[PDB]
Amino acid sequence: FRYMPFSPAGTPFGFTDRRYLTMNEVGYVSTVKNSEQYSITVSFFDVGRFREYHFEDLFGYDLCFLNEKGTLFGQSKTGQIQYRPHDSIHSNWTKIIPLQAGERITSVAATPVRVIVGTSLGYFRSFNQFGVPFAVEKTSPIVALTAQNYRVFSVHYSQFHGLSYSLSELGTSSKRYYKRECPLPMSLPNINSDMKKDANLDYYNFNPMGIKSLFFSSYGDPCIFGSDNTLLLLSKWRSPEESKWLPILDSNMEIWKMSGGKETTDIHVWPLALAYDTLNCILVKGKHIWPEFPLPLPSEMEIRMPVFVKSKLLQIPVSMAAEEEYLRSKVLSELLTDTLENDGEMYGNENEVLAALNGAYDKALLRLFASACSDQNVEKALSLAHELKQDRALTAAVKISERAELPSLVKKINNIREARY
Amino acid sequence: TGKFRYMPFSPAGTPFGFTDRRYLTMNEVGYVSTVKNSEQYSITVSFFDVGRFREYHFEDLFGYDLCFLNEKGTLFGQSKTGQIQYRPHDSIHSNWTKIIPLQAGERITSVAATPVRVIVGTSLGYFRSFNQFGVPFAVEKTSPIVALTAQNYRVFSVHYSQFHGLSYSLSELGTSSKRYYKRECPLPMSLPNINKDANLDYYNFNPMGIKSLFFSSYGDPCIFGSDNTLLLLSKWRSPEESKWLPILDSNMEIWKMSGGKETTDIHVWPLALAYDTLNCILVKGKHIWPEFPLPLPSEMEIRMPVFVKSEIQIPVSMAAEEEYLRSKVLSELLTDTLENDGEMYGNENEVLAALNGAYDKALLRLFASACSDQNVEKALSLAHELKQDRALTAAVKISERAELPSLVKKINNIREARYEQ
Amino acid sequence: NTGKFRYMPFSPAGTPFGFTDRRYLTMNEVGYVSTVKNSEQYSITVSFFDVGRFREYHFEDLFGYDLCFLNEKGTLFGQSKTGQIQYRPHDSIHSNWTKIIPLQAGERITSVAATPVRVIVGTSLGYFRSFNQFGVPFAVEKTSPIVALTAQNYRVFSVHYSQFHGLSYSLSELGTSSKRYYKRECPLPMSLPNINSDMKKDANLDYYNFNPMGIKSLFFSSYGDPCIFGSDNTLLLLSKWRSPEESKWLPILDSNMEIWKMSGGKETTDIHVWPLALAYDTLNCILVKGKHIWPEFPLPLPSEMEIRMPVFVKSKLLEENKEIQIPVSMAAEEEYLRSKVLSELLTDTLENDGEMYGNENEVLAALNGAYDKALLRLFASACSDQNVEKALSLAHELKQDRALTAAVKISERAELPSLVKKINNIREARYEQ
Amino acid sequence: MYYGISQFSEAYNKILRNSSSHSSCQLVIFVSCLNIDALCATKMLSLLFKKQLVQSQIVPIFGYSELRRHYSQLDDNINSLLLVGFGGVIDLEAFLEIDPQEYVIDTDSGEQSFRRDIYVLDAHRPWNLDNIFGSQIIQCFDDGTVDDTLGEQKEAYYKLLELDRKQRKKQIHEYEGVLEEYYSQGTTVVNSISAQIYSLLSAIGETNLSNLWLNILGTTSLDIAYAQVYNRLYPLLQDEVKRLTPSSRNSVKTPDTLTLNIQPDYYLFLLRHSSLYDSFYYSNYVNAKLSLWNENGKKRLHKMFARMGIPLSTAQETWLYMDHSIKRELGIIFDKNLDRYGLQDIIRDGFVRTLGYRGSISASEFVEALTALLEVGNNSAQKLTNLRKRWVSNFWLSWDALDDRKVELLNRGIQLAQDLQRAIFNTGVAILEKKLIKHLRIYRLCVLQDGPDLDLYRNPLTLLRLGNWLIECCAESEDKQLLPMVLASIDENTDTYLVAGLTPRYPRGLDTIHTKKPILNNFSMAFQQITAETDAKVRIDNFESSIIEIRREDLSPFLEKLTLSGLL
Repeated sequence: FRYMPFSPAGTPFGFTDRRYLTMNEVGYVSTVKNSEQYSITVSFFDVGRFREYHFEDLFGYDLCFLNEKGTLFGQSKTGQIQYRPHDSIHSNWTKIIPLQAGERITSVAATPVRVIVGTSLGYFRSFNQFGVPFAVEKTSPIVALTAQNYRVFSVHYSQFHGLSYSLSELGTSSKRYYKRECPLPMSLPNINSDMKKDANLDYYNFNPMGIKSLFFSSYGDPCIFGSDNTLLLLSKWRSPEESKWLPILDSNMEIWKMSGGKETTDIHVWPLALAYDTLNCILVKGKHIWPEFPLPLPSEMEIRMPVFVKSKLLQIPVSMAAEEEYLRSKVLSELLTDTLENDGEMYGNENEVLAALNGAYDKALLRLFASACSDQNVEKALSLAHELKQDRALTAAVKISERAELPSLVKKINNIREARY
Repeated sequence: TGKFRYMPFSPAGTPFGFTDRRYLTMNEVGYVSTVKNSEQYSITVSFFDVGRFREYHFEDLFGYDLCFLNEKGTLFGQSKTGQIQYRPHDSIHSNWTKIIPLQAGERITSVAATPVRVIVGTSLGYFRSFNQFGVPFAVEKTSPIVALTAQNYRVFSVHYSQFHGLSYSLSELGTSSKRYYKRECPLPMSLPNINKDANLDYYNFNPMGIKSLFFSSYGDPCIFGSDNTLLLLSKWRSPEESKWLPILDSNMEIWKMSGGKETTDIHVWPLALAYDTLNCILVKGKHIWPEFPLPLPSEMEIRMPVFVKSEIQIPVSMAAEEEYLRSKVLSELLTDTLENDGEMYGNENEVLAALNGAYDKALLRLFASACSDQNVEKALSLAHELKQDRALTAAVKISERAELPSLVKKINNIREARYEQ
Repeated sequence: NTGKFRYMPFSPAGTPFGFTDRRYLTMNEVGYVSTVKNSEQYSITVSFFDVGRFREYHFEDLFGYDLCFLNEKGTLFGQSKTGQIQYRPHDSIHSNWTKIIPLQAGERITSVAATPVRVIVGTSLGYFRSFNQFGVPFAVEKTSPIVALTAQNYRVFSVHYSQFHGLSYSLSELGTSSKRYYKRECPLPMSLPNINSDMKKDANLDYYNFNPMGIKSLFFSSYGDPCIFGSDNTLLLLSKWRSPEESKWLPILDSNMEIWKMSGGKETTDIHVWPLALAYDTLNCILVKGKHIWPEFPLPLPSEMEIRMPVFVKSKLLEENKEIQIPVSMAAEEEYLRSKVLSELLTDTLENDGEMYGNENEVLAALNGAYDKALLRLFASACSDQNVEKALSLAHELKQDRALTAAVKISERAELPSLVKKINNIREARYEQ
Repeated sequence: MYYGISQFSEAYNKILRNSSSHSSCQLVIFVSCLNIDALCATKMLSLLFKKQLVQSQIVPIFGYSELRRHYSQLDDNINSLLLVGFGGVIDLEAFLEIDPQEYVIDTDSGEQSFRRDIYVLDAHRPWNLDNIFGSQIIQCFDDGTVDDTLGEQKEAYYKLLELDRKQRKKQIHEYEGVLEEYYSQGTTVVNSISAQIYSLLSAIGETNLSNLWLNILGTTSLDIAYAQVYNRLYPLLQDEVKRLTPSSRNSVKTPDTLTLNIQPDYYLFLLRHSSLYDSFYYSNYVNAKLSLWNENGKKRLHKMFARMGIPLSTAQETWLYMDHSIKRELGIIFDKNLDRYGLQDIIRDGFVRTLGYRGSISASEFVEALTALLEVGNNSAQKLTNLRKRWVSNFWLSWDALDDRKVELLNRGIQLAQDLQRAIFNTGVAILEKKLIKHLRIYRLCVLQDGPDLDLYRNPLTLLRLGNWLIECCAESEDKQLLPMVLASIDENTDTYLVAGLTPRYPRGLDTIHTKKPILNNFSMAFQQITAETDAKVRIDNFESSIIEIRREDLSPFLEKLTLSGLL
């Protein structure tokens, strides 16, 4: 119930003065305690165009949020904000946020068009990159907030309404809203919140919500990660009614299975970012879940649908591995398409990668078709063949039909082929 | 504050009781009961319908805890060791067994099977769905699901939680068409906290005392709980015009049944509703649950809470008002199945016409009562809802007799407005 | 299972009995209702502010009503236990009626409301029973437990609270012949009193007993904008309430901050605000001075307060530590915000609700002139820091082109030759726009 | 019924529509002087019409002849007439020579409108059925008696009106008998006009503390002769006082606070403005219960004061300067030592109003001051008119006494009340010592032929005060059976008497079944019948019906015929 400052990909104090504030695909921030204050160190993971710079601080900002053109800082109480653009052409500035008696700042975020700071009471004050205010709003009490290039995402928690996510696209002049005050499905730690844990009590006290990262994908798809170690995503973010919640990656079983498939409890993974299943993340082994030590190389671990069953896995069987590949391709198909008709062809590989994904999707359908042929089930094969897209894949399905010792298998696929004409 | 006991629940759930006679799931087609032969569990699957649905029995060794009945199958499951038994009644569809991924703290809470898809919930907040062969098709994460009942194509997913509270969700999954109508909206069902002999056992069986989650004859979602009320959706298709109308009140209705006194041994277990015909089991005894094998559910008409405390004489002034309200609420319900679901029972038009006739008859009785009360404004208001023009002629005839010259001319003015409409 | 579970009856701007026989059932914008016990029973008295259209009346009361609600055409009375409601139109052409609500075990009426189209009665269980003006029932619905109700001419606004779903509001416009909905059970940002209810308060315990949720009123605006007032002492408006997706909860007034900045410097707590209604920056509220939050029988004059955003920063306001001085840099920005929000609110009712008094266009034009004057002042302030990009960014929101010419003059005079070309380019672009 | 309780607002709105024009003064209020209730009602109406800026004229009328003369003088522009305190027991359309055809405009369409409306406003119960039922110009402010206790009379009047063989003639006589038995009834009073107008104000919503105080004064004016009416109306005033008093009780006294309070108001005579001894001595009730008129009564009074432990020096001290020890123990002392003498009814609850620092005053004292100001505030057919002129003038003194800014006039009224009670006591002991009251089997006559200050009793109010003194004295005597009394007082200048037929009443505080039925004053019909025949220069013009002026020589034959008259 207590409210204390927190930033996306934020690390607790731990035992070392070197505390990291935020992880970004283009940079990261680490704070060092010089016995009197936290010196802000900003370093970039990008090419030499983004130049690493460090300076001396006195105010002690407890919050941070990096972007492609600047980084914002602030404090919970008397939270002066100093958004210092990375480029030297745009000079930095300092301003003091309004505050009430006992009010505290919970999180901060930055956008190319606006800058938004959250409050414990539930204020949604919005400013500009130069410090000039633009609007002040109120919602449910905020615990964290993350901003994209044109849209923002905030999570609201209260003792009555509880966890709830808000999706807003302030934009330059277009206030596109899709999900306001909507409850979020992330399961707050309950067994983990109990007063018995190893190497996690400090983080739990610092972050009772347990949320570790709130970054986005390449296409602006919000991503949720916490102490539950479940990677949440907005499947149909375009349609609020048709929106879904599919756990793209489960860290625990993935780290259980990668080593040898045996039992392990020290392979905790810190997520970094996401860009078309290229989920770069920190792979640290030990009792330091948070990157208290200097961060290792952000090696990538691709997502996997939670279709794997412990009974069937206690190596991977080949019959159902292609089923998981099918499900992953199916769930990523709309994710790749949405950019084409909404954000346009900006990466430039969307058409070819979508064609490859659809080809792999129909190939997985064909493999499951052959597997059902080994099951000697006409109805299963017909249901699987209903979803075939490529005409050549349909012809291959016809060819499999005449081979898998089944006369009725051939005629239904031939009728489907006739329907394509 | 550590209430996290999310025991598995099934429609028409029954506690174990002193004996082993416990109902897994009871539906309109048939009832499912249990008994223990000192080593395992015996599952009795019967049918109340025509002899086409023949009764069959199988030996269970896994200790099933949940069940779900369907027109084309029946599912079984257990809380711990997530396993699956959708064994269809017809032999054309082969039965399959699937292993539910079970984790620490995770437990199966509810199951739901449809002719096109089968869905199982859990206390963790997952919406795993499998195909007709048991192969997973889509897994979704929501608020912790404790109840899950589905129609042929519609599912009334109910999610509860300490940090989120009660939250209903009705969605269209279909064979291949994903449509959504209501998601994550709160529902007004009343958690039983005031409430003990034979009651504490059922409270340990289920936290919120939900009895059944049956649908209507036309697929209208319904909810029945310890408050003993039916919750129907008039404009279920329209999200902004959603309505939760109480339909029946067992506690209120049971007063005047016995002798008009306070009775506690005539408890009611409803099964289903079909056009003002609700079949309910008149269980008699200290134990609420029917220890004996389930008898024929006695039919009972719907009565929303219009009566007041101040065989039993019913005030004709308020009797016709209650019939008026019943006809009005059922008019839109009957029109719901017309433009979308069409004619399937072969009686929608006739029952609609009869309901409209009774609606205008109650209008006429109310008009007569207002005329007796000598309320010109009340009569003018009551004259704005006359459906049949012949009922309007009858209202004109009553007007010329109820000692009011202005009544006659105003009713004739409304009638002449209806003449050229 | 206690405290907030007590759905004790509440009416807008209610009052507890306290240490006397006088109690205020309701303080709408059109009048107030008071009850006094005649040593065995209550005698209701209804007064109206607009003396000239209504006439006050007092009648003997035997049921001991606990709820009231005043409209422009009639007032409705309610009861907490055995809640027999009574509706009495002011005009004698319409005859008053009484009805008995269906009461169940543990049931108690929480709030009542009326509208020239339908009359709505609340219920602790969460019922939404409604009737016509003349008492004939129309529909019975069940929702989250209703705790408060307030209705405009044709629209009804309610807040639903439950121990599991939280504070959820719902703005429904019944309409003459079209029940057009605008919100349903949506979450709201009002802060329920929790810390202040932890056995640390002086003379507030009785009021909190009277109203567990501490919500003082739910009055509308002159343009139909819902407003909320409670323990936090901040108004909550719905700017773009027409579109459900465009829901906006903007804190428009900060009572404590305004009181402090007008009190001379002291953080006075002996001043309590009892809001009645708001109409375009005109908040009518009784400012009781003393230890008792609720007013007395001689209801004081409804002194008016102006709306002010909570942009006032204490750090900036304590520049002159002790006619409290205001930082001119932030004062103009706050005036900009006020003009912006007022223009946005007026535009919503301009095309939709039409003209109301015949002067909305002129006041909107004056407000837009002040809106651009604030932009010009902020432009000059940015130019004072020699930040050409700041002034350039602020100049893109200018509305009147004459204000843009004034910005050109500011750029050409405030030691910024480089800003001249960019502001001239903006003006030349506006030539074709 | 004509105007019930629930439709007074209709009459007020009709008056506003007809005559609320700032151009002229189209409203005239006729008030009966020598009536405190009418005075308070007219003050209420004056304040109400001052709030709404309705120009009005207030005329004090003493007798029916003045009413007729003023109506003849009345212009046709005035389209609203208020008769306060009279007019409800006579055929006003016949008395004023009113024909509806000459006052009707826009007859069409089942409706009728008239160019002048007369609103009669009084409390005397013999409503003239041709006024309450058979006239549209005359509009009566009923108090609910007609709609509940005149159904039979309504049917009898309407049948005779519409009907203009043997069965028809028999039924007509049966109905005409119902009308006749309705008449031949004594004139009583059931309500107070002040309470009626306060009910109207409650309907309109103009009630305030000043209006409530005027209501209390008007009601308390009825406690001397109609104590059943006052006891009936008391709970309403008690509720209104609680309703209107502000919640800021027990606050410090400030020079602006006006407080209506319900505190023990003992039924003495000007207790707060005179000594305790003089309050007991001059009280009507104490005199009746102790017979202070004789010599032994003063000894009884002194013995009572000694018994209570109040010294005679303290008892005779002015109430303001009485020692705070005794003055704060009056309730306890009266509880201990009043039931011994039978004065338990002295203890009572009344209304006391304090205006800032000006000291308390009760409604009982205030109405005595008002009555005193009415009575003594300032060849034969001309000097009597001079008396009527002075009597009309005193109405305005009593009217100005009501204003809070004229307390120097209320104090003069208090002094006059003390002097008049002293004179009444002296004349009463003179009458009871010489045994002037001649007991009869019909009525106990008493004629004042000679003595001191006999010019006080030409005023009807002072004569009624003396009559109330005598009647209170006789009512507490068990041996004396109830019987009407007659007082006369010779006016030497005009050589005319003033016969004032009174009515008996039961002892105060004695509630029985026969007490519930009110006593009816039958002298009006007897006087009118005797005057109709045997011309005797009788002047029957008073609104108080049972008061006539008769020649000195014609008095004895008049009383002889009245004895022969069995009407009363």
